[PDB]
Amino acid sequence: KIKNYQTAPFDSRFPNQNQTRNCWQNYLDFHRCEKAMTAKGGDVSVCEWYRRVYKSLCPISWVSTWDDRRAEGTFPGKI
Amino acid sequence: HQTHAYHMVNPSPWPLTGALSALLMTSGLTMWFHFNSMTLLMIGLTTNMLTMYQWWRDVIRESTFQGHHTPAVQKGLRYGMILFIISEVLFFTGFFWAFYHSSLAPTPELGGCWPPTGIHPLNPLEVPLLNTSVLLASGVSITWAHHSLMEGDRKHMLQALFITITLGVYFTLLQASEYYEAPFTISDGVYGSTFFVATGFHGLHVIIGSTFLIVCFFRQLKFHFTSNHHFGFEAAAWYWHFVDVVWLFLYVSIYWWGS
Amino acid sequence: HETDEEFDARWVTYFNKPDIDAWELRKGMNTLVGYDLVPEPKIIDAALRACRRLNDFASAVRILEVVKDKAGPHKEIYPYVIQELRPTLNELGISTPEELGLDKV
Amino acid sequence: STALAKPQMRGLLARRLRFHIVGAFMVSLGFATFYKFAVAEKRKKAYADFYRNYDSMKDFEEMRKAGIFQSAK
Amino acid sequence: MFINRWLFSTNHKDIGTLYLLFGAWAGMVGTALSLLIRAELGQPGTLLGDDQIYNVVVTAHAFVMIFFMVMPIMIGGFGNWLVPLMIGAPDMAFPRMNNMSFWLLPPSFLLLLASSMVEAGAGTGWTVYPPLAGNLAHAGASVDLTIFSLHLAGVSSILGAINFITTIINMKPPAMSQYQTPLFVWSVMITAVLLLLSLPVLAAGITMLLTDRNLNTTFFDPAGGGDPILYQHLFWFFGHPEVYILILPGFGMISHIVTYYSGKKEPFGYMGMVWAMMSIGFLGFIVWAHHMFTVGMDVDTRAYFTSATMIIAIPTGVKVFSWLATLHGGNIKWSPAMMWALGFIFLFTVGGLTGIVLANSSLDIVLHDTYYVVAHFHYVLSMGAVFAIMGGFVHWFPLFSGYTLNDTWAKIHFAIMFVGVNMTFFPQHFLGLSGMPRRYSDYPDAYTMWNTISSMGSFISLTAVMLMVFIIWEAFASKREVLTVDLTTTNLEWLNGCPPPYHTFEEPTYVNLK
Amino acid sequence: HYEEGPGKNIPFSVENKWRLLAMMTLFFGSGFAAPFFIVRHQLLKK
Amino acid sequence: FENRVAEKQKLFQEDNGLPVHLKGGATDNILYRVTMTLCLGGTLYSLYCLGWASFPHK
Amino acid sequence: APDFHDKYGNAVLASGATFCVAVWVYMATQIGIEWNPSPVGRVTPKEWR
Amino acid sequence: ASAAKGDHGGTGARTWRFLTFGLALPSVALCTLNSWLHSGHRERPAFIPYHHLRIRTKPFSWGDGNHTFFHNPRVNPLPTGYEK
Amino acid sequence: ITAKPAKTPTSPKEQAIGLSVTFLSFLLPAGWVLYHLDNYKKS
Amino acid sequence: MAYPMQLGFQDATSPIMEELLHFHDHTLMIVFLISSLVLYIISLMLTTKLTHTSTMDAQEVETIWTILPAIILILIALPSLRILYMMDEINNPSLTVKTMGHQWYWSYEYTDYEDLSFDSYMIPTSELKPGELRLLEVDNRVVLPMEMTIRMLVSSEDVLHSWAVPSLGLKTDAIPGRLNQTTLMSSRPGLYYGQCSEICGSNHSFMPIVLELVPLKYFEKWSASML
Amino acid sequence: SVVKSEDYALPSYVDRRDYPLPDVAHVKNLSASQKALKEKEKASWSSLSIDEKVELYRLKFKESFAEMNRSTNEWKTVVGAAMFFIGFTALLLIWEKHYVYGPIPHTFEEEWVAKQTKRMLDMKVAPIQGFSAKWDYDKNEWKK
Amino acid sequence: ASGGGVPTDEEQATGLEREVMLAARKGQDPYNILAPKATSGTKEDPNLVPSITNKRIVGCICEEDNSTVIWFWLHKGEAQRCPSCGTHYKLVPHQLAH
Ligand code: HEA
Ligand SMILES: CCCCC/C=C\C/C=C\C/C=C\C/C=C\CCCC(=O)O[C@H](COC(=O)CCCCCCCCCCCCCCCCC)COP(=O)(O)OCCN
Ligand SMILES: CCCCC/C=C/C/C=C/CCCCCCCC(=O)O[C@H](COC(=O)CCCCCCCCCCCCCCC)COP(=O)(O)OCC[N+](C)(C)C
Ligand SMILES: CCCCCCCCCCO[C@@H]1O[C@H](CO)[C@@H](O[C@H]2O[C@H](CO)[C@@H](O)[C@H](O)[C@H]2O)[C@H](O)[C@H]1O
Ligand SMILES: CCCCCCCCCCO[C@@H]1O[C@H](CO)[C@@H](O[C@H]2O[C@H](CO)[C@@H](O)[C@H](O)[C@H]2O)[C@H](O)[C@H]1O
Ligand SMILES: C[C@H](CCC(=O)O)[C@H]1CC[C@H]2[C@@H]3[C@H](O)C[C@@H]4C[C@H](O)CC[C@]4(C)[C@H]3C[C@H](O)[C@]12C
Ligand code: CUA
Ligand SMILES: [Mg+2]
Ligand code: NA
Ligand SMILES: [Zn+2]
Repeated sequence: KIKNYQTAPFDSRFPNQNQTRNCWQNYLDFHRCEKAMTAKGGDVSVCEWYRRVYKSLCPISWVSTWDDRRAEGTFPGKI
Repeated sequence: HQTHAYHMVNPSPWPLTGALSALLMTSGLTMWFHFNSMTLLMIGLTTNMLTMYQWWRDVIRESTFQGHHTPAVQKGLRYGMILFIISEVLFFTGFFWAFYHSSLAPTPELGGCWPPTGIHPLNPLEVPLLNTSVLLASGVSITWAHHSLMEGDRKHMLQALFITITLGVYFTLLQASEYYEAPFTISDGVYGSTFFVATGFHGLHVIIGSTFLIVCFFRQLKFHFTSNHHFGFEAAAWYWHFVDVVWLFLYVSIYWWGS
Repeated sequence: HETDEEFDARWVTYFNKPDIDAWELRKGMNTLVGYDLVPEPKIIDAALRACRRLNDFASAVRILEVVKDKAGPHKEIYPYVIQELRPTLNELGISTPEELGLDKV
Repeated sequence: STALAKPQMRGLLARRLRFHIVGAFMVSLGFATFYKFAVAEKRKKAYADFYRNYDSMKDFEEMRKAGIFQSAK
Repeated sequence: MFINRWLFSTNHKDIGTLYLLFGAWAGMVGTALSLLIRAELGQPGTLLGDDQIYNVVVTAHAFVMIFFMVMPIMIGGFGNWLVPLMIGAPDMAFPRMNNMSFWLLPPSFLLLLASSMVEAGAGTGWTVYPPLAGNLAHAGASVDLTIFSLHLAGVSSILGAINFITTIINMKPPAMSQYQTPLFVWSVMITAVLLLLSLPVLAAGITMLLTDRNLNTTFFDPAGGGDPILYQHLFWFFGHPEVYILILPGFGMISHIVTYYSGKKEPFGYMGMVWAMMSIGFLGFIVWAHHMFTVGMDVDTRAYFTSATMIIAIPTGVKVFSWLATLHGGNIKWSPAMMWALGFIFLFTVGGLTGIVLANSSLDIVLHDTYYVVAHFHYVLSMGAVFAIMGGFVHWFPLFSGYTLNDTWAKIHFAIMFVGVNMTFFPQHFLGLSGMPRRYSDYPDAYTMWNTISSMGSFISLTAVMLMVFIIWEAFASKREVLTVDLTTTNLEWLNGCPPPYHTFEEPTYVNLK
Repeated sequence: HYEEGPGKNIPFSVENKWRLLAMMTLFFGSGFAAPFFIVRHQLLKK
Repeated sequence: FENRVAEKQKLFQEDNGLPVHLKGGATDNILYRVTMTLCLGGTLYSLYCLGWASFPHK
Repeated sequence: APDFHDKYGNAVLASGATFCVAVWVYMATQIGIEWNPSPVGRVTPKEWR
Repeated sequence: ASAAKGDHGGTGARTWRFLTFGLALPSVALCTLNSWLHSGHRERPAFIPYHHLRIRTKPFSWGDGNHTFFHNPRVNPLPTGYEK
Repeated sequence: ITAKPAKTPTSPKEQAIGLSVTFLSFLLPAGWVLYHLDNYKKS
Repeated sequence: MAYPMQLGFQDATSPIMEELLHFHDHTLMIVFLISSLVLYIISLMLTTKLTHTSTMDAQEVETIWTILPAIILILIALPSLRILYMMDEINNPSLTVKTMGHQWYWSYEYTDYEDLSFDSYMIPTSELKPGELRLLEVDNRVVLPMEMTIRMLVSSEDVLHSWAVPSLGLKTDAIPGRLNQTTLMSSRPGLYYGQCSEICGSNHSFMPIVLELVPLKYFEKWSASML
Repeated sequence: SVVKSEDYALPSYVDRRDYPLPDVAHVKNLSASQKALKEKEKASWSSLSIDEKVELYRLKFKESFAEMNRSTNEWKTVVGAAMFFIGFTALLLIWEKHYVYGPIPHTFEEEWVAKQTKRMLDMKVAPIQGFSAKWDYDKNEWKK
Repeated sequence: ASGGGVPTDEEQATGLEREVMLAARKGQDPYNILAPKATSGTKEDPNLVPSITNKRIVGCICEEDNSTVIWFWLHKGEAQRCPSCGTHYKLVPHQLAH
C-alpha cells in the first residue's frame, strides 16, 4: 500500500517529546490486529503497518518483555 | 517585673529531649530497616511520648494553674495552630499530587488504565461511605461540644465530646478492618502505594486528633476549661475539622473518582 | 512645592527666632545639612546670630566648617560664602576655622 | 581686590547625577555598537561565509582520506 | 547553670548565638568538602576514587552549606538575635519550641555524617533523584540516613517558621503596623511563609522515596506504574522556593547594611522593597520546572516556565536599583560590612543575569547539567548568601559580643575572599558554555586550563576562611569594648547596648498613635 | 541570675586568650578536618 | 467530680523558685530523670550503632 | 601620632606585592603544572594515523 | 444550597445537639446498615502473577520478609500465588 | 562605632602566634590525609 | 568537541545550534550592558563627598526601573520563544535511532528495517591510540547519515542518564519507563562528541557519545556490515 | 572626657560631618579657668584671644572637620597584606602539587598533543571559528 | 436541653491573665496592650509616658504612615523631643500600681 517505508511518520495523536504511548499503542494495535486476523482466518499481512511502526519506535527490551509477558499470561494491556 | 503581656517560659529540658527522641526514632527506623533491630526505635518512641507528655503538661501548668495565657499569648497560640495546620495541608498536598500524577496518566506497566489491571478497588458506597458519615457526624458533635462549653454546660460538653471521640475510634477501627480485608496491598504498585500511604497518614492524624480530643475530655473532667478560655479544645476542634476535610478529599479522589 | 526663595526665607526665619534654644539650633543645622544644597549666606548669617544669642562661639565655628563640607569638591563655594559673611564675622568677632588653625589635619 | 562671583550652591548632587546617568547611557549605546560589531555580526558573517560555497562531500572526502572514520576508509 | 542556660534555653539571643556557632562549624565542614571537590578537579585524572566517593563529597558539600550553614546562620542566628529586638519584643512567641528547632540540628547533621560513613555514602547529588537514590542503585542505609537528616532539618525549620510568623504578626508594639517594621523583619517573615509551604512538600516526596526504598511502594518506579519525574516535581516544588529562602534574609541584611553605612535613616523606596520581596516569594512557587527543561516536558509548558522564571527579574531589579538609590547622596562609610554589601550587590547581579540566560529553555538544553549552572548559582550563593552573611556578621558582631573586630584585618579578609571566589567561579562559565558536565570527577583534557585556575581560586578562599577564624580570635583575645554606636534612632537593635542584657524590653517601648 | 556583659553571654570562656585559641582551634579545626577523615575512612574500607 | 483547680493553682504558684517542669514535686524529678537517662543513654547507643555500621561485616 | 599604617604601610605594600608576584610566578612556571594552553600558533601537528 | 433544613434567631448548643441526634447519628446508623448488608466475603479472583503487583524490591523488615503488614491469607496472594 | 582600647592588647607577636596556630589547625590534619592518599588507596 | 582555553559554545553543527549561538549573542550583550550599567551607576554613587540624606520620593523612579526591565525581558523572550517553537515544528525524519542509557555505557538500536543494535563504551585511557581523546572516544560510534533529519529516541534501562551532543545543541534525559524524542540534523560530515549529563553513579564521567556523520550510502553499507 | 559602657542610654558625643552639632558637649566638666572662659564667652567674642576661641571649640568638640575627615595610609596595609596572603596561597598550591598530585595522564605528552592536534584538524574540529578555522589548510600552517 | 458546671474566668482566671482582665474592667492598661493616643505634643502638653523605672524607649512615628520609626530613650526629668519631628515627651515614673 505504502512501501518504501522509511521510518514511523509524525502522528498527531503523539506530538510531544514523550513518545512512550506511541510505541505502546502501536504494539497493542499490532497484536490486536493480529488476533483479529488469524482468528477470523484472514491474513496477518494487513497488520503490517503497526508492526513496522512499533518495531521502529519501541526499545528492544520493551518489546521483548511485553512478548514474554503475553506468553506468560501477565501482559496487562487488553488485546 | 515585666509590663508586657507575653510569656517568658522557664528554661526547659523538653526541647532537647524531643530533639534527641527524633534522632532515636530516625536512627531507630534505619536500624529496623537495615540491621534487623527494633531497639533504638522503641527507645525513641518512648522518649518522644515522655517528652510530649511533660511538655504539654507544662503548658497546662503554665496556663490553667499559673495564669500566663493572657489574651495576647492566646492570640499567638491561635496563629501557631493555624500555621501548623497549613503546613499539614501542604504535606497531604504532596500525596494528592502523587496520586493524580499516576492515575491521570497511567503507564503501560499498569495496563495503560486506571485503576490498573488486576486491581479491584473497594466499593466507595460501602465502608468508605460509612467512614464518611462517621467523620462528618463527628464534626457536628464537636460543634455541639463547643457550643455547650461556651454556654457553660459541663454535662452536655462531656457527652458531645465523648460522642465525637467514639466516632473517631469507630472510624479508626473501621479503617483497620478495611486495611485487613483489602485484596490489594501497599506493594500492589502505585495504586496500593498511593492508597495506603495517603489514607495511612490520614489515619495517623485521626489517631493524633482523637488523642488530642481525649486529652481535652480529661481536662474538661478536671474543670480546666472556662466558658471563655479553652484554647486547647479550640485547637483540637480545628485539627479535627482538618482531619475531616482531608478525609473528604481522599474519599472523592482516591475511593470515588479513582475507582 | 516651594521656590528656592521661600525655602531660604523659612530657614532664615527659623534661625532668627529671638528665643531659639540650643536644641533648636542643633536640630536646625543637623536637618539643613541633609539637603542637596550648601545653605545661602543669609541662612548661615541667621544661624551664626542664633549662636551669638545662645553664647555659643564654638557652634558658630562648626557651622562654617559644615558649609565648607557640604560644598564637596566645589572649592569655589566656601571662599564665596566667607566673603559674603565677612561683615557679620567681624561684627560678631567670629573667627573662621582657618584663622583658628582648625583646618589642619 | 575683586569680589568672587556667586557660584551655583544648590542641587549639586542632582546635577552631577543627571550629567552622569546620561554618560552611563551613551556608553551603553556606544558599547552596544561595538559588541554587535566585534562579536555578533562577526559571527553571522563567519557562518554565512563558511557555508556560502561549502561542499559537504568534498569535506567528507578529505576526512575519509585522512582516516578519521570507522564507517569509511 | 551552664546546662540550664545553654541546653535548656528559652532565650532568643542565646539560641541565636547557638545557631551562629553551629552555622560556623558547619561552614568549616562545607569548606573542606568544597576543597576536596576542587582538589579532585584541579588537575586532569583521578585523585580520590571514581564518581561515587567524589559525588558523596559533592552531595554533602551542598547539604552542609544549605541546611547547616546558610539557613541556621541567616534565620536561626540573625533572625533570632535581631527580629525580637527590631520589634521591641521580649522574646519569640514560642521560646521553648524555638530551642527545639535549634537542638534538632546537631542530630540532623549527625545523620548526614552517618550517611557518609556507612556503606559507600549517598553519592546522589543534593537533589537525591531516583532511581540512582533507590534501593538497587544505592542499596543500604546511606540514602535513608540522608532522608532522615532532611526530615529533622525540615521539622526544625517548619517549627522555626511558625515561630517567626507568629512573633512578627503578634508581638509588635500595638501602634506599629506591618508597614513600620524594618525590612530585615519582613525578609524573615516572607522566608518563613516560604518554608511553611515548601518544606512539607519536600517531606512528602522524600517520604515517598523512603517507602519506595523500604516498604515496596513504587511512587517513582515505572515497574509499579510510578515515574521518576514525579519525584523531580515534588523536590523542585520545594527546591526553587528554597533558593529564595536562602537569599531573602540576605536581601533584608543588605538593605540594613547599605542604609546604615550610607548614613541614611531609611532605605530608599521601603514599600517597593516590601512589594519586591512578596512578589519574589509568590513567583518563587510557580517556576520550579525550570530545573526540568531537558526531561521531555511539552513545548507550551517550557514556554510558560521560561516566561514565569524571567518575570522574577522585575521585582529583583527594583531591589537592586533601590539599594543603589539608598547609596545615592549617602555619607558613605567604607567599613568592612559595607564592602561585603557592595560585593554582594555586584556579584548577585552577575549571577542573576546568568540565571536569565538559563531561563531561556532552548539555551538551557545546552547549558543544563553543565558548569554554567554551577557558575550561576555560586555567584548568588557564594557571592550573595555568603557575602550577606559576612556583611551582617561583621556589622553586628559588636552588638552580639560587646567587642570590636579589627577593621583593617576585616578589610584584608574581604579583599582575599573577593579575589578567591571570582577566580574560582568566573572560569566555570567558560567550562559550562564549552560543555563540561556537572558532577564529574574528571574531564576531557581540553577543560584543563579553566579547572586548574578554578581550583587555585578555591585555595585563596580557603586562606580567607582561615584568616576569618583568626580575626574572630583576635577580637575576643584583645577585648576592645564597644562605647557608642551611630544611628541608633533608626536601628533599634543597638539601643539596649552591646551586648544587650539577657532580658530586653521587659518594659515594652512606648509608641503612640495620634 | 546569669552573668551579663561582654565575654559572659557565650557558652565558651574568653577569660584567657590562649586557652580560647586552643578551644577555637579544636572547634573549627575539628569541623574542617572531618571530611578529610571521612574520605580516608571510605578509601580504607574498599 | 469536684473542681480542685484552685488547689493546683496554689501548688504551681508557690514561691519556691522551682521551674515549671519540676514544680509538681518529687514525681516530676523522677520522670525527668527517667526521660533524660533514656535520651542520653539511647544517644550513646545510637553512636555505638554508627560505629558498628561504619565498617563492613564480612 | 603616626599609626601602624604611617610607619609600616609602604613596607607591607611593597613586600606583599613582591612576595605575591614571586611565589605565583614560581608556582605557575617552575613546578611542572600543565596549563594545557591552545595548540593554535604553538604546536606543530604531527602524523597520527 | 440552604440544605432543606432551616433556622436562627437565638443560639447554639441546643441546635447542634438537635443536628447531632436528628441528622448526623441517624445518617451513621443508616450507612452502618447499608454496609452491614453488603458485608461478608466476595469470591477472590484467579491469581495472575502481574509484574506491576506484589512488588518486592527489598524484603519487608518483619516476618519472613515476604508478607505485607496486614496480610490477609484469604485475599492477598504472595508473588507466587495464594497461600496453601 | 567607638570603643575602649583593648583590655588585654594582642601585640604583633601574639597575633603572629594566633594566626600561625589557626592556619596550622586547618592545614596539618588535611595535609596529613592528603599526603597519605596513595597509602589509603593502594590497599 | 571543546578545544583548549575555549570561552564560548562549540561551533554549531546543526541549524538549530546556529540559531542558539545568535540568540546567545543577543542575550549576552544585554547581560553585559546591564552588568556594566550597574557597576558603573554603583561607582557613581560611591565617588562623591556631596550628600543628600533626607527622605527621597520613590514613585517616579520606580516606574523607570520596572518598565525598562520589563521591556528588556520582552526583547529577550520574543526571540527565545520563536526558537523554542521552531525546534518544536514537525519536520519528517528519514530514520529513527533509539539509544538506551546504562551504567556505564550507551546502547543504540536502529530497527527501522533490520535488527541492528550494539553497545558503545568509552575507550580506556590505557588503550587510546595515538591522537585519540582521553574520556571521549568510544569503541563503537553512532554512525548516522549527514544532511538528513533523524529522530533520536532516548531512554534508560537502569538509573537516569542524559544523552547530550553540545555542537548539535542536544540534551535529552534518559529515563527508564519513558521514551523521549529529539531530532538531529548535521549540516556536515565528521565526528561530534558528548558526555552523559545526569549523575548516574560510579562512572558517570566515563560514558561518552560519539556521532559519526557520513553520506547516506556509507551509512547504508556500515548498517549492513553491523548486522 | 571618659565614656563608660554604663552610659549607653544617655545622649552621647559623635564626630561626623553629617551631624555637625552633636547632642552633648565633648567636655562638660570645667576647671576654674575654663569656667572663667565660658563667662567671658558671654561678652563680645572680639575680646577673646585666638587661644581662648580654640579652647572653647575644643571644649565643645573633640575633632575638627579636617581631623575627622582625614585620609589614611590604611589602604597600603590592606592591599599589601591581601597580596601577602594570596602569595601564601601559592605555597599551599606548590605543596599540593609536590606531595598530593601524581603525574597527569600520558595524553598531555608533547608528541601525543601534536598527533591529537593534527587529528582534530583532520576531523575539522570547530572549522567555522573556534579551532580548524585558525589553521590554513592551503599553506599547511597556523593562520597569521 | 442545658445545665451549668463550667467555671468562668471571673471565678477561675489567675496570675497575669487575671491581672489583665481586672485592669481592663477598670479601663486601665498596666501591661501595655493598647496603643497610647498622642497629645498635641507641645512643651505645654507633652506626651506622657508611663514607666516603672527611670527611662523607657519611645518610638516616634512622626507622621502618619511614615514607615520609619524614630527610637530613643526617654529619661525622668525635663521633657525631651523626638530628634526627627521635635514633638515632646515626658516620663511619668512609678510602681506597677496605677
Ligand atoms: C539565590 C538563589 C537564586 C536566585 C536569586 C536565582 C535567580 C535566577 N535563576 Fe537560578 N538557580 C539557583 C539559585 C538562584 N537562582 C540554584 C541553586 C540553581 C540550580 C541548583 C542545582 O541545580 O543544584 C539555579 C538554577 C537555575 C536554572 C536552571 C538551570 C539548569 O539547571 O539548567 C534557571 C533556568 O531558568 C535559573 C534561572 C534564574 C533566573 C532567571 C533568575 C533571576 O531571578 C535572577 C533575577 C536577577 C537579575 C536579572 C539581576 C538583577 C536585576 C536587574 C539589574 C534588573 C534588570 C535586568 C533584567 C530585566 C534582565 N536558575
Ligand atoms: C488506620 C491507619 C494507621 C496506620 C497504622 C499502621 C502502622 C504504621 C503507622 C503509620 C502510618 C503512616 C504512614 C507510613 C507509611 C506506610 C503505612 C501506610 C498505612 C498502612 O498501615 O499500610 C499497610 C502497610 O503498612 C506498612 O507497610 C507498615 C510499615 C510500618 C512502618 C512505617 C514507616 C515509617 C514512616 C516514616 C515517616 C516519616 C514521616 C516524616 C514527617 C515529616 C517532617 C516534616 C497496609 O497493609 P498491606 O498489608 O500492605 O495491605 C492491606 C492488605 N490486606
Ligand atoms: C533599567 C535601568 C534603570 C536605571 C534608572 C536610573 C534613573 C535615574 C533618575 C534620576 C532621578 C533624578 C532625581 C535627582 C536627585 C539627586 C539628589 C538631589 O538633587 O536632591 C533634590 C531632588 O530631590 C527631590 O526633592 C525630588 C525627589 C526626592 C529626592 C531625590 C530622588 C531621586 C533619587 C534617585 C536616585 C537614583 C540613583 C541610582 C539609580 C539606579 C534637588 O532639590 P530640589 O530643587 O527638588 O528642591 C526643591 C524643594 N521642593 C521639593 C520643596 C520643591
Ligand atoms: C539508658 C537506657 C537506654 C540505652 C539502652 C541501650 C540498649 C543496648 C542493648 C542492645 O543489644 C541488642 O543486641 C541484640 C542481640 O545481640 C540485637 O539483635 C540483633 O542481632 C541478633 C544476633 O545476630 C539477631 O539475632 C537479631 O535478630 C538482631 O535484631 C539488637 O541490635 C539489640 O537488641
Ligand atoms: C585541601 C586543604 C589542605 C591544603 C594544604 C595543606 C598544606 C600542607 C600542610 C602540611 O601538612 C603536613 O605536611 C607534611 C609534609 O610537608 C606531612 O608530613 C609527611 O611528610 C614528611 C616529609 O616527607 C614526613 O617527615 C612526615 O612524617 C610525613 O607525615 C604531614 O603529615 C602533614 O601534616
Ligand atoms: C461522673 C460525671 C458527672 C460529671 C461531673 O463530674 O460532672 C458524668 C457527666 C458526663 C458523663 C459522661 C457522658 O455522659 C458520656 C459517657 C456516657 C457513657 O454511657 C458513660 C461514660 C461517659 C463518658 C460518661 C461518664 C460519667 O458518667 C460522666 C463524666
Ligand atoms: Cu550515565 Cu551519567
Ligand atoms: Mg539533569
Ligand atoms: Na579528577
Ligand atoms: Zn517624631
